[PDB]
Amino acid sequence: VEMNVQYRVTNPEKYLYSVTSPDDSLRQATDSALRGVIGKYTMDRILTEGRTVIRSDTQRELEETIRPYDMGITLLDVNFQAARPPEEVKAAFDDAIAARENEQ
Amino acid sequence: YNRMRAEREAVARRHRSQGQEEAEKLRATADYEVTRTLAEAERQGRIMRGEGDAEA
Repeated sequence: VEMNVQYRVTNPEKYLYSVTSPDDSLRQATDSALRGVIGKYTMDRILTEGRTVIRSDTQRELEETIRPYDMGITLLDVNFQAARPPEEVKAAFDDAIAARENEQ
Repeated sequence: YNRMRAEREAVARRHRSQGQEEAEKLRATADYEVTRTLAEAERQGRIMRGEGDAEA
């Protein structure tokens, strides 16, 4: 699973005097929230409709997680890159994709 | 990883088998039609041969 998160800085007092290195803290919070959201849904739902639900839920979880820290960072948008299966089983997946074309 | 790869191979094999079944059915009905046409032509040819043999 790959995602990109874009954020901006508001209230510089909080950005400078709340958390040590807020960028790394936001990175770890994003990773934890993405871990929490991906494990809720099954594999095929992630593979097919991953562009909207997973990306949308991730945003809600990230806001909820970084709210207590009060970093002052405002979360603009999180978007989607890829929900590719692992490299070891890619051949099985694309072969299964090509199977329907072979049948036709 | 092995388990998921096996499942995906299962799905692919099922799809290919369904396609092969459809192709086999179509080829079978085609062969039946070909045989029927050839049999009709052979019957007409036999009638002509019998006519010639009787005339001779």
